[PDB]
Amino acid sequence: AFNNNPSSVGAYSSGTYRNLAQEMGKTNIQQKVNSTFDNMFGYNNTQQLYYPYTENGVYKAHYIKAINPDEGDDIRTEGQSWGMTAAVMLNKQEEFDNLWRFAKAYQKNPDNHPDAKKQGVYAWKLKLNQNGFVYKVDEGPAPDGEEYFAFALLNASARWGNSGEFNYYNDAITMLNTIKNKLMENQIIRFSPYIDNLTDPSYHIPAFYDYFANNVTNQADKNYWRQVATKSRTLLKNHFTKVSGSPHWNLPTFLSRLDGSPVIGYIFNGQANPGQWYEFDAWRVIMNVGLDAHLMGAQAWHKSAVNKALGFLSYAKTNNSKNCYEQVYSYGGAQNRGCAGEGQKAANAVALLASTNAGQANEFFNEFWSLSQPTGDYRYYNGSLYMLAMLHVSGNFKFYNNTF
Ligand SMILES: O[C@@H]1[C@@H](O)[C@H](O)OC[C@H]1O
Repeated sequence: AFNNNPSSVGAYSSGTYRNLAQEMGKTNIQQKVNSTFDNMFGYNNTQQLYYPYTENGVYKAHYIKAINPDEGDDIRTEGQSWGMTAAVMLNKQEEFDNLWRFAKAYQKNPDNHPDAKKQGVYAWKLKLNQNGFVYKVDEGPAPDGEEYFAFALLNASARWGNSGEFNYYNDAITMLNTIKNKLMENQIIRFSPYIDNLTDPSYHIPAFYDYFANNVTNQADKNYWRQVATKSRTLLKNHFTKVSGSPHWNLPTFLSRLDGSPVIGYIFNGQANPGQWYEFDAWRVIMNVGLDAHLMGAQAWHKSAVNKALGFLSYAKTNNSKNCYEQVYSYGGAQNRGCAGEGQKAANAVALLASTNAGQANEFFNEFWSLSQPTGDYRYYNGSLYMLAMLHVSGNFKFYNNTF
């Protein structure tokens, strides 16, 4: 049965990981997780997201392909880092190494870039040119990519050691220093190096920062990352307070100020959507809250955040002519951007690790578990989240500490 009373003590401290799918009475759980990875990482052109990159017939590395029917396929740091994360959780070293080799070679901006703000950060959008060779479309970062890269690299060090192709640990510490030096304002993750007083709630994964703190080897840095963790929980708590009730109706938003206030409308040239939309990034917020509750312990704010967000989505579904909740809301109003897809349902299933409502759990969990693995033209974002959620709901998303 669903555990509707999640522990205040996290799995990171106790070593006890929940298996949500098992709580929900499912069977063949590990087989389903394993086939999800195999199909995402297999050469089937169906669920597949993991593709080789070759130059003049010489194999180089692999990438997570951000398939995109509207704008042309591209390659993103988020997807790359998520794929590495999935690989390390399932002990898939070759896949991990192939993805990391690509990131370090082709996504990383040089340390001597003329713009100091870009030095060592990872260009968020690459493409293959008309001759098949990789190039950077946009050198600016998507900072949760660097967050996941650091996380994944620290875990790779812990599981596999540092005497193979990569010194994962050194690569991870380099990544953490890049985050600190290039991607932080006042210990809050930036949306952009070029804009102050701006964060993206979906980038806040407080438990990652606690894991970073336990995996650095100097006291100042340990304290730094613990403080980032506390400030991240504060930001999320504040954001959830600010989106409660009217006018945001309990869904977190794309962009926020450092006090948690949603950003209203457009604020910069190039911005893809209004700041106050619950959109694709925002989907991940309650997933991250579930993650944090599971790994570091459920507090009242985690439970309220998820219970109210899921409650809104259920209500919104009852007020939808398609009998679905949608992908994009603004001020509690549907924006007609489609019924929830697999990735949104996956994010919401992970959020259940902070839920106290068994009825909600039954519904959101079963809506995820009944899905087939994403295929087709929208599978990048749906399929990447589906993979992560499969790990989270099967007890496979674990923190592996390094030993000093
Ligand atoms: O995310 C959606 C996806 O699940 C679907 O398959 O295609 C339409 C998208 O908007």
